[PDB]
Amino acid sequence: TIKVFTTVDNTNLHTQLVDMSMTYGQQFGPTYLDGADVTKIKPHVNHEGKTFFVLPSDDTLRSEAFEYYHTLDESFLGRYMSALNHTKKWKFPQVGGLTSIKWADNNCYLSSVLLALQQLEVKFNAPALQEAYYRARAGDAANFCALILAYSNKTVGELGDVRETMTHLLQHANLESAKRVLNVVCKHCGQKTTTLTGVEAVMYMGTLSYDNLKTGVSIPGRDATQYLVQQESSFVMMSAPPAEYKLQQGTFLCANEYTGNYQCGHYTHITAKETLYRIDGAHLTKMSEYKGPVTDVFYKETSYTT
Repeated sequence: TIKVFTTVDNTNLHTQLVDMSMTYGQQFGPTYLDGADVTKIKPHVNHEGKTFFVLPSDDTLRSEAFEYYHTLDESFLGRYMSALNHTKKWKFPQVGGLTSIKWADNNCYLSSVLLALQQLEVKFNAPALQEAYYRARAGDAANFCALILAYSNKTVGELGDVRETMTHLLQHANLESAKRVLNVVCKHCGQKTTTLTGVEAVMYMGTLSYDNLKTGVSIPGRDATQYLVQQESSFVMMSAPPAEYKLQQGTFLCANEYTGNYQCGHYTHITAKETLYRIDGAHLTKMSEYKGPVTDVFYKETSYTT
């Protein structure tokens, strides 16, 4: 018999003295060693002292997994481990001063997600994401990418949408202080006011222009427009179907270009430092001008009132 450690939250290590006659599955249920499914393998002698990931089998483990991941999906833990076995073989090079992801398994949309996050003043509620994000910013992003796939209920190799991915992640970001309030104008609504809090206070679908939200957008049974009267957030994400759109330095924080069609496309990240950057995985292109099909644009924000 050997002494190992089981854990669900990478934080609390539960000492376990394991019988060498039963498999790991017999003793804790499905078990993992650095991503490897060790459920149906007898414990080797050199496995002593190592730590293994297990699913919550009791209520203390269920408490630790909930406080660490802020989820109750038990398939979450399973899917997280399954994704990790792939993402720890991805490459995370520094591109444009930021951590990118080398092309693999249709990861382009995930790369655009990771690049924009590194430039937004945002931090997560769930300790799992916040701790994995701190390592992602340092180039060790395998755990963070696997968590994103797990939180989004996506698998390695699946084509993705950047906006949908951000909406799932920002559910665990501290947007408690984010508030957006709009004045809707119809000819018989009086002065009607719409207030958004949370993920919907910093996200919008319809146009890539933050100025158009301040200028006035239309809303879908009769004619009605809507303009922003107050914004309180560290950033705003403007989204729209892929439209040809020019990006000017100093007028935006970052953006995603989407080439291709509705069925199959290619995401590409765009930023600006001394000049405009085009970050496509491990690839980088510098440019004085950009004009192309953009789906999401990020803007720096602090306080805005009309």
